Amino acid sequence: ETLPDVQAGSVVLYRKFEVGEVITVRPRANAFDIDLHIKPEYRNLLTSNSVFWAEGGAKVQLNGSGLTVQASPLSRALKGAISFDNLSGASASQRKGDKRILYASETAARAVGGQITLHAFDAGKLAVGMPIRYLGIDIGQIQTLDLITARNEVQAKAVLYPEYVQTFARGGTRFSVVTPQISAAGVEHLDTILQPYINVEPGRGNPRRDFELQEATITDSRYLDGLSIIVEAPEAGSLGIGTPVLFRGLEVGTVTGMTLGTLSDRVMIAMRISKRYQHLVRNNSVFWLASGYSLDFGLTGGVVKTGTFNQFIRGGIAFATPPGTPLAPKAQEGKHFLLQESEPKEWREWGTALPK
Amino acid sequence: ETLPDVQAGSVVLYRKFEVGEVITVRPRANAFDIDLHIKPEYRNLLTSNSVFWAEGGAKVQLNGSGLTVQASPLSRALKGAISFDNLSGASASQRKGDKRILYASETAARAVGGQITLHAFDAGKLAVGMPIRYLGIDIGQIQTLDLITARNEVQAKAVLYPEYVQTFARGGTRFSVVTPQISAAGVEHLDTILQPYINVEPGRGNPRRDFELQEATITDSRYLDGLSIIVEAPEAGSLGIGTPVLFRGLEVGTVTGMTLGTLSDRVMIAMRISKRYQHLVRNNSVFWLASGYSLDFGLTGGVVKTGTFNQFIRGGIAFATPPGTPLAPKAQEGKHFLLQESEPKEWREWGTALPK
Repeated sequence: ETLPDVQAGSVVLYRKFEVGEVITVRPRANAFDIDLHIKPEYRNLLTSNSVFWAEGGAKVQLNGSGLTVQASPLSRALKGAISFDNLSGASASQRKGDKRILYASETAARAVGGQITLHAFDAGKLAVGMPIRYLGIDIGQIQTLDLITARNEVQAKAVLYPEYVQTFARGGTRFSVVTPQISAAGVEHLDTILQPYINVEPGRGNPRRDFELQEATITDSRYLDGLSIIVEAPEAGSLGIGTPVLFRGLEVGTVTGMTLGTLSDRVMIAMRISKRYQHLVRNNSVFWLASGYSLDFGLTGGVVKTGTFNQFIRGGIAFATPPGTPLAPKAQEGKHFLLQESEPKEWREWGTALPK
Repeated sequence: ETLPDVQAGSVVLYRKFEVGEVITVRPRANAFDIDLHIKPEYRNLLTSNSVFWAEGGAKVQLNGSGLTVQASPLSRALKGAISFDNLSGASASQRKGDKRILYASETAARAVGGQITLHAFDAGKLAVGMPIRYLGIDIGQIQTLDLITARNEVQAKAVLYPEYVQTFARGGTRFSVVTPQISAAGVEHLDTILQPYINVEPGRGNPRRDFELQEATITDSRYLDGLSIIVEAPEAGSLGIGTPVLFRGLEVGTVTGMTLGTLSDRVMIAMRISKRYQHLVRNNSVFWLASGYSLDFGLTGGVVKTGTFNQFIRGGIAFATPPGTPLAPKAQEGKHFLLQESEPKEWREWGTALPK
């Protein structure tokens, strides 16, 4: 479409190496038509599964301390060169269209694989080429942004790399941008100042390939494997996605999502517990809201407790098991509990033996 | 008017490609008169709907890590080149004036379409070329700033791109700049340090094409579709534009705007509720102000509640429905409520069944 590369005479690069030549371009109102020369001993090195991308001029990277000027053929200093490479799923890009298309960047040429669609309410955080990362490892890429004024949403069409398209895009998959959070409590992400991405949490179900972009998503997958109990509450309060679930002050679980009931009288809370602490949850385990700072008072004297709480940052649900000489069976995968509106007075003196 | 491009001999660019030549300029006290050569096989590539823009010298971009020097004809290294392109609505720019005008930048040449006018009280945040963005997608552009000392206001004349001029500019449309907000509560926008823009919320009505620039505007359009009830209060308090409206602690609506009554005894609050939670609002639904931190005290002992509230950030109006064995009908599009001055004591024990 628009490349400042060359009129004629730049070099065809392959894995950043100079073999080939661009011999003819012609401008058009929409898109160039570009003719390349490669050597006859050399035509085996490209096949159907090959993508082409172009760059122009001296690209001085700023990465860390280095400022690397392009050790370039003087062709590229005057007229920007074109690179190419073979890859796995480049056949589907050639099945559409009459011939190959010369992409404007390296990462735009890598965008092959299964193509999903995100329905975001706001594209203020999105960009073309913004990576989709699972556990910090890049699995996908946004390749376009479209505004629809009829349905008030931005449809971002993304691709997933061919290894991950079967494992993801299964429905119940959460997509969310990660924004830098700089507060008085502390900085959470600071790379996302300069390079934002999309965190993704997989799901299990039918291959929908039609998604919406959420607000928050659990970062670590260490709580993905264990049971997913549902906890009923009269109100939400300070509960949110990512709020820790605690046993005796240690973090054993997190709140995955929050929604109302099927009849709107209670807010049910979806939380997951780790595999190591999966056995702590019993059929009789009272839950209560340990949120924020609770300080006491008396008529003859008062004492307070302040503990720089993560509960003050995100109000954590705590639990314990009442003592019984027969132990109740383990809680099932889907089990409904209700909160105690106050902390039980005697759970510090319970000491209920939960083995293994 | 003022371009450092060339005396004679730079190249005419088309989609960043070198076909053509600038053969004659003459200086004048106001504006240059520039004569261009293009090839006779090539004159089909430009028509009436064509805009011209010029740039001068090596433009090293700083975007991210890259510092791309212009892979340029050595003409441009000495004498800056001129580019052009065809587009949709360039006819109206040629209907005015005797001939085409050579713009000083690429984005200034793209400023075509319907021309609105903003009446801002302060141009400290505005600039020429500042984009107007709906849902983060660019729809418009400011092209000039004028100070009037008679009417104490700055008239900024903006353009809207021809796809969006019919959907916007309909009256009841909110324009607002978005400024970076860096506080102890957290950072809200940080791109707008370096690149500010104007958020826009559309409206429905007559094509006014005469606007004023507001202070705050709802960012997301996820609350644009549902009903818009009006809620009456004795005072404003901590209520503002963007304050969430909550059902059982989950956010179901936002306050759109605030104004006084037709006779000044009460402040009425315009709020919109989502489509999913539209059915929760009934004809008997008490509203109360859940703003900030309310802690209790007693003669024999006191207990406090602190919950890192967004209500402390923006004081959210909460609601619930009293129980009745017949359910009242749904609230209409325009319905007037009044706040309860205190929280009802028994809404936690209500549990009013609201189906679907």
